[PDB]
Amino acid sequence: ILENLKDVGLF
Amino acid sequence: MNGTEGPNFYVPFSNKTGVVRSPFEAPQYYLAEPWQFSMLAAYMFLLIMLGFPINFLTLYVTVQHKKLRTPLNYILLNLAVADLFMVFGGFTTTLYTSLHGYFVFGPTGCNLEGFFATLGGEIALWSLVVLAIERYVVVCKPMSNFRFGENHAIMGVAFTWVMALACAAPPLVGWSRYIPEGMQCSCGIDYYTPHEETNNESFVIYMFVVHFIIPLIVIFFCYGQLVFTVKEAAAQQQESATTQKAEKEVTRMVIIMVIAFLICWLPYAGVAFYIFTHQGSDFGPIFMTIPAFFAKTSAVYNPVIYIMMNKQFRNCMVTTLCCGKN
Ligand SMILES: *[C@@H]1O[C@H](CO)[C@@H](O[C@@H]2O[C@H](CO)[C@@H](O[C@@H]3O[C@H](CO)[C@@H](O)[C@H](O[C@@H]4O[C@H](CO)[C@@H](O)[C@H](O)[C@@H]4O)[C@@H]3O)[C@H](O)[C@H]2NC(C)=O)[C@H](O)[C@H]1NC(C)=O
Ligand SMILES: CCCCCCCCO[C@@H]1O[C@H](CO)[C@@H](O)[C@H](O)[C@H]1O
Ligand SMILES: CCCCCCCCO[C@@H]1O[C@H](CO)[C@@H](O)[C@H](O)[C@H]1O
Ligand SMILES: CCCCCCCCO[C@@H]1O[C@H](CO)[C@@H](O)[C@H](O)[C@H]1O
Ligand SMILES: CCCCCCCCO[C@@H]1O[C@H](CO)[C@@H](O)[C@H](O)[C@H]1O
Ligand SMILES: CCCCCCCCO[C@@H]1O[C@H](CO)[C@@H](O)[C@H](O)[C@H]1O
Ligand SMILES: *C(=O)CCCCCCCCCCCCCCC
Repeated sequence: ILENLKDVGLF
Repeated sequence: MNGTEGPNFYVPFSNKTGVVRSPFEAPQYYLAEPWQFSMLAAYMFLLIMLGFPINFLTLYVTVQHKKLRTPLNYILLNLAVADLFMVFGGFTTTLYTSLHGYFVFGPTGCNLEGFFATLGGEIALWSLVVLAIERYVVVCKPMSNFRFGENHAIMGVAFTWVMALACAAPPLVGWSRYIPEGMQCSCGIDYYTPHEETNNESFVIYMFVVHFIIPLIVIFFCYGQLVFTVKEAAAQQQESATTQKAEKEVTRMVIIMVIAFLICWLPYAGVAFYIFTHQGSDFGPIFMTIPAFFAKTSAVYNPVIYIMMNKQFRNCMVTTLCCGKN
């Protein structure tokens, strides 16, 4: 889930 | 009787004393002192001095930093362009007109300023919707083996343009209309007089449902699902301190985003609802500029929340502004 969060600019 | 009616306007001041003038022809110093018009101009100056660099810099670093030119960032670029329509469609115009005390550009300039300022804010609004739909699709993975690419990102940008045109164009061809609002220095949708020749009542309903309620539902569903997916993933992965940190960060950002959306549009929706259900009451000029104040300041605080608080954009901006440092 972490990589997707980085892509969308949330983490 | 609490106002004065004209062909293309409504001045929120009684003409009992005979002092009211067309907001296209003479200053309106009888519904606000000159110093308040000067404070209106000062506020537009603030929003220009902050809103233009923040949103222009967003475009500029995207040109200079390859890693920013990803499909999931397209809609943030769209947000920055929309905020610039607000800056030069509305803010600069209203700085100019407020220093005359009335709308010096006439009924034609009223439609231009109303179209581009309403278009700018509606592109920005629907960008926040599309941003959430995408984050939900990418993180919550509702579809089987779906990979978000460049053509979906372009589809999302075009969808915001079509939805904003569906809001800003009808008042130009006879469904609702553009008139000067509040202190009569800026033009917007007539959501407060029951002008039946342009069917104002049904347009305000359509605005309320399609461009406020539906964006509210979609944003709440998508981010509700996103917070739920992230909390579920962290609970099932408590051995990862990073994943616990991510859960806290996502929950904090989601709260800031939906609170920021409510601060931006709830006053407009509330005032419109109150005027609708209490048709026939006195609503002054300065009171009418309160929901305008909240919605327009989003040209500054949306890029702070969605750009400057984004790790990638902030890093590139700091690098660009500090000539080459980390
Ligand atoms: C708020 O209330 C104000 C007070 O009534 C109102 O202002 C008046 O507007 C009328 C016109 O609609 C003005 O009337 C003209 O006054 C001039 C000078 O006194 C007259 O010359 C003119 O008469 C013309 O004479 C011509 C002779 O050839 C003739 O051909 C023309 O047809 C016409 O008869 C008018 O009598 C009046 O002066 C205004 N008064 C003030 C105090 O401003 C505002 O318009 C109203 N506000 C709004 C937004 O409606
Ligand atoms: C950023 C540029 C702002 C332009 C300021 C416009 C001010 C309008 O100028 C107007 O000209 C007339 C001449 O006496 C008078 O009626 C007014 O007092 C004056 O305000
Ligand atoms: C959601 C409330 C019901 C409809 C009220 C519409 C009034 C908003 O007015 C419009 O919206 C813009 C923001 O994008 C304003 O800044 C503009 O002045 C105006 O065109
Ligand atoms: C704005 C777009 C949001 C509407 C999507 C409707 C979602 C219906 O429900 C969703 O469908 C998913 C598909 O697998 C399921 O995994 C989820 O359980 C469920 O949340
Ligand atoms: C389960 C539903 C999944 C539907 C996937 C949507 C269609 C994505 O496939 C399409 O074809 C193109 C081929 O290059 C892609 O590049 C585009 O991104 C896309 O528009
Ligand atoms: C539209 C989506 C609204 C977001 C709802 C946020 C609810 C979680 O908010 C709180 O966050 C805290 C720290 O993460 C937790 O201690 C609590 O579980 C929770 O109550
Ligand atoms: C390369 O190193 C460029 C460094 C730039 C540092 C400049 C710091 C000055 C901050 C400017 C703030 C001015 C605000 C003025 C308000 C009207």
